[PDB]
Amino acid sequence: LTPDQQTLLHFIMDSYNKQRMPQEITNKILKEEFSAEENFLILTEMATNHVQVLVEFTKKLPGFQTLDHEDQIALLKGSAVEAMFLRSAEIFNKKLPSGHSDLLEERIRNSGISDEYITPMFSFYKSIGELKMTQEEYALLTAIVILSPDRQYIKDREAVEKLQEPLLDVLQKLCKIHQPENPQHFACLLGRLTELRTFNHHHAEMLMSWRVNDHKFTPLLCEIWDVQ
Amino acid sequence: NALLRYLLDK
Ligand SMILES: CC1(C)[C@H]2CC[C@]1(C)[C@H](OC(=O)c1ccc(O)cc1)C2
Ligand SMILES: CC1(C)[C@H]2CC[C@]1(C)[C@H](OC(=O)c1ccc(O)cc1)C2
Repeated sequence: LTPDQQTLLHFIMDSYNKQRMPQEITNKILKEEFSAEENFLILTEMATNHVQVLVEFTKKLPGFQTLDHEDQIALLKGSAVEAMFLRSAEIFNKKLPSGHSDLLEERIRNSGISDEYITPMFSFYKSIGELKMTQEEYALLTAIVILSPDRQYIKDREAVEKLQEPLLDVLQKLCKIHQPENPQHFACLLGRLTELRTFNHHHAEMLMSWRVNDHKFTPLLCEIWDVQ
Repeated sequence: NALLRYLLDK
């Protein structure tokens, strides 16, 4: 609605859309049943991808520059899993040809991840698809997640609050703009955030378990998630 | 955290 808001919305969308998800890598695993290790190597590339565009999007967020530098880091490390799963959901729902969900689930059981965690991942992917999430919502929700003022190691919550609230205000106007008949849409969105939050634990477990089974990561993946 | 610091500042 507000000019300050239309500018914010647009700056956020430009930045989110600039982030390129080359899909060669994905069409790789689609057309070929690789070996567990080689699948994992492909995952390592996808994960690296996620961190990279994460940081490229976060850099640009209006005001992110004005935060103390150790809060900058702390937001990044705290949001990476949540943001990475959101972007994964967008890719599942937009950048993959139809009718390959099961095949892709095969490929992921096979990468040394336990079913215990795969089942929740794809359910989340589908729940998002059922909301027919828009490009605005992906980008807003991503920014809202990154600028969560509730993260650990944040020296100055209020500064982060300041930057997250206008995002929240906008998102809920758009919910009402494009779905004035569904006043509850915004609340469903937030419920998807709560579900996102459960991946932090799953992710730490996915890593601790990969590591015990002799997988090696990259420096960078080790920094962001403190594997030491 | 030298690497994220590099990717944040350029
Ligand atoms: C579903 C996914 C395969 C996709 C979205 C989250 C994933 C679990 C994976 O990320 C890793 O955490 C990862 C970490 C280290 C590594 O060497 C490889 C992958 C990329
Ligand atoms: C279902 C999946 C686990 C499968 C396809 C969607 C996924 C979320 C994931 O894609 C990427 O993470 C990915 C990231 C960046 C990129 O350029 C390509 C794929 C691999």
